[PDB]
Amino acid sequence: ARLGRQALLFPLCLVLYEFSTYIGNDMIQPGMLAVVEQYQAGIDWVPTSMTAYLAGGMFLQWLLGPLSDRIGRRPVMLAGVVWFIVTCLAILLAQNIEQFTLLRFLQGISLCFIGAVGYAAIRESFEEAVCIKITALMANVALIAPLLGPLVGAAWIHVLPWEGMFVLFAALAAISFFGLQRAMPETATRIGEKLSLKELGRDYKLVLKNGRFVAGALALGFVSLPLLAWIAQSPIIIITGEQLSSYEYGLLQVPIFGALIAGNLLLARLTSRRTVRSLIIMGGWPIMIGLLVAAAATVISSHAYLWMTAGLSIYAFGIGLANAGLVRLTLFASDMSKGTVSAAMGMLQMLIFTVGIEISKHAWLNGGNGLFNLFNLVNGILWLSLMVIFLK
Ligand SMILES: CCCCCCCCCCCC[N+](C)(C)[O-]
Ligand SMILES: CCCCCCCCCCCC[N+](C)(C)[O-]
Repeated sequence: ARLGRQALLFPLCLVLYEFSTYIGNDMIQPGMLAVVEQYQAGIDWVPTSMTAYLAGGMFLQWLLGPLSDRIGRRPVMLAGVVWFIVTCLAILLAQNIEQFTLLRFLQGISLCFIGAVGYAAIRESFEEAVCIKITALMANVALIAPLLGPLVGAAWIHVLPWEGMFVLFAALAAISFFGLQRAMPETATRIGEKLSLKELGRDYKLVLKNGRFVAGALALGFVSLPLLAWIAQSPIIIITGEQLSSYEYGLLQVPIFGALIAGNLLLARLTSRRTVRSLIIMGGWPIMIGLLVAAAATVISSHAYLWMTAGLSIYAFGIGLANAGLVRLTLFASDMSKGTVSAAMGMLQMLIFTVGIEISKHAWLNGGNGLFNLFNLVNGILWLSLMVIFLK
């Protein structure tokens, strides 16, 4: 009757919801070619779909943690899942690529609920031991989605309409809702205390005064930008630009995200014998080399996408190795409340992702693949520059 055993339905449905929102990005990108063809809109709106999605995900970030603390985790979390379901369904009525993009933004708001409320309840619900396993599963979900999403999405548009994908996301989120409704406990400490936006603002201005934290948080954004820009732009780079098929598009995803996974796997084996600082340095080598290779190759020949793919694969391996550690060090760089620290670094990342994808898009539209990879290289260099400051 659920006390001990079915308690695990709560983290399981949170994980399911997380997955739904992630493929809500990752399946959609390859489907954006069908979408933009349906609306008769330019291919410049393809990466923008992801920009809007991620922009929405920085929207309520700062708010939801302290808000749910006051009015409770259950009603806020469940409202987020419902909002995801409703906005997933509403996009079928879009009628315009501008209105489509607006709904991508509104959909992305659902992202904020995962970390700021759902995971806050996890940390408040479970022992440090079990909590570790849960974050591990959430981390693995974040690994699987970008691998499976583009493959499933590319296959999907040869069979079913793009609208069906949003019906899928909504269905999966519906399952999480009913699971969370009957499982998730109320962990909120600060009911019914008042919330000061004035003092909340003061907290964020305080975390932003810490220079090491800001360096680490910005670096996490810059270093992952090439990966996310590839996710955003790969449908137009491959299919539109190189005139390859959907099958090849799918194939190129395998070494890149397989390498990401390989890097995390090597991380799990090294972590007991290696400090996070040295794993950052260890990952730094394939990160810089991979980005250098993709840039140099496509400046020599704009059309070599296999060298670009290899370079991104080597880079993604380094990311897999270096990233989890930088997240930890960045978290611990500030002594403030972890909810405030987490939301701050999530917002700084999203800021770099959204703006960076847009810059990336105009880079490729004007300069082709060479410029795509050159902009990715400067982002690597920005991460590197921040690391020599960050440590020590
Ligand atoms: C490993 C890169 C870390 C980037 C963190 C992005 C937050 C996830 C928001 C949904 C986006 C899904 N995506 C494209 C990252 O796979
Ligand atoms: C020994 C410390 C206890 C005295 C502080 C009174 C509690 C007020 C809490 C205000 C919240 C501040 N903050 C940083 C969380 O925004």
